[PDB]
Amino acid sequence: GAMANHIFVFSTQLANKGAESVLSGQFQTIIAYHCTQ
Amino acid sequence: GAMAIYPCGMCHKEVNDNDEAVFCESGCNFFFHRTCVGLTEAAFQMLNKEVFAEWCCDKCVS
Ligand SMILES: [Zn+2]
Ligand SMILES: [Zn+2]
Repeated sequence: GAMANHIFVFSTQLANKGAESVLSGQFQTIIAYHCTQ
Repeated sequence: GAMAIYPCGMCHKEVNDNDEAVFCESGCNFFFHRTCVGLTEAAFQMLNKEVFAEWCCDKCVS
């Protein structure tokens, strides 16, 4: 589906948490994680 | 072009073609060693792999 942007900006902290989320199975991509805050 | 060395924004040492590195696209225009900024190996792989994703240094965030 549709997305609010074509660039999602990650700080180191945010990228690290997002990657944890994906390895957990909670999300499929760090982009999905980003969209929920 | 001109022959140059691109220093890490953290440690100020050379970032070369076999370093694992990121680039701040939000303003400072510095390359950084992945290690110097605290990026996990997994976060680095996922940023690089996701075409919609972009990294930012701590100074440029605000
Ligand atoms: Zn460095
Ligand atoms: Zn920066």
